[PDB]
Amino acid sequence: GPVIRVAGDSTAVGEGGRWMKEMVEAWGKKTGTRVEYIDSPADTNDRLALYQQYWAARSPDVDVYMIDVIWPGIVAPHALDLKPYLTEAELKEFFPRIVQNNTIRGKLTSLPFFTDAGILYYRKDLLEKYGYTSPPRTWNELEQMAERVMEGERRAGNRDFWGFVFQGKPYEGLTCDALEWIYSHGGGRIVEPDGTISVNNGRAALALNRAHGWVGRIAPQGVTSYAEEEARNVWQQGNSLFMRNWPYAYALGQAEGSPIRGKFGVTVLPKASADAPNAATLGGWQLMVSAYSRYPKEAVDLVKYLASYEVQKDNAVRLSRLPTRPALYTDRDVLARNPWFRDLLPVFQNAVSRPSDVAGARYNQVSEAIWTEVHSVLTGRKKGEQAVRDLEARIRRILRHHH
Ligand SMILES: OC[C@H]1O[C@H](O[C@H]2O[C@H](CO)[C@@H](O)[C@H](O)[C@H]2O)[C@H](O)[C@@H](O)[C@@H]1O
Repeated sequence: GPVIRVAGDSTAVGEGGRWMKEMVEAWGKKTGTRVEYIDSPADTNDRLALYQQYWAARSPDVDVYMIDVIWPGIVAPHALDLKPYLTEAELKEFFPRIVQNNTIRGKLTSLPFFTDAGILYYRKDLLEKYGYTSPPRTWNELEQMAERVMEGERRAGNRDFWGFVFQGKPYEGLTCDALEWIYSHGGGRIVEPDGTISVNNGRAALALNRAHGWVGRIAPQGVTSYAEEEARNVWQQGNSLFMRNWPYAYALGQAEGSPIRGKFGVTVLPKASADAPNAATLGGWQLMVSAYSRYPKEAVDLVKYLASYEVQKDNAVRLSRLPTRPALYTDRDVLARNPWFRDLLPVFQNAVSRPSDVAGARYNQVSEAIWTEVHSVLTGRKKGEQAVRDLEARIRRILRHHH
């Protein structure tokens, strides 16, 4: 019978790829359908390029793809429209914001699978040790805490200890971290939903100069090559006071044999001042049936299974990844395992989006511009003022004649 082949998630990021393969195998066993899992590189932008090889070829060699929240406007031609396959009631069980994100010129490109938002991880044992009662609310506070805790932990002999780790590598994750910096300084959304390229302003420039000021000071010099897992591994070994990362890191830090098990909490990222907005960049992944799949019916069945209540529950309980079904946020088992899902639900709902809707199919080019200009500030090549002016000019060229 048919072999249903799935490309999604990566065995190089946490347990996501292993868990995904397990879920696809469970569907295959449940339905008596052969399945195969195709692995992917860690970074989302490398995955996009890989999957674009399949799509360009109209390849039938992958039936189901796990696609990033930023991709629908790029990948729509390659997606089977799912709208005819779901009832209005089925579709209402997901967050409407994500269903809307995944709908491009009427085509339901993909079902919401898990959402994501950037959050602050903090070592509560260390905050207590050094006389702090709450995590930092402002970036200045985060810097002051990091400097004091670092000074003490270095003096006590942990030469591997840093104050803050984050994603500073030149790739899509840096666009995520930088949106949070810029937005949390009142510097805007880089490209506004209306199309205005707003990034050339002094608040955005200050945000980027501040992040430069971390590098080699409270954050490792090598932070400029960190993606999610590099940051996580310094954190998880017990070598950072603070980390910016996504929800998946929580379950991994609580696992038996983690050096930091029981020693951390999570909160919203800091912001420049009390009247700036909170920033958490919206992430997450969706499930797309290939337009080139020879087995659309079977593939839609697998996608509905993966997106179901019990598979998303399993994702929440075991991998601390955020459901796209509001009903799961009231599930007693989800909440007992992850109480912080309730505490931060409003942060998740108010997550700020990257400019993928407004840039549409040109988003990847826009983002490459952003992460390269931001990276030039982190590396000390440019000051924030020059980088936001140069970025404005690049994005203007990229989006000229796009509506
Ligand atoms: O939360 C775990 C996921 O982390 C990655 O995806 C997030 O980070 C990306 C940038 O590096 C975003 O574009 C994406 O929207 C976020 O969800 C990783 O690519 C995923 O495989 C992980 O599941």
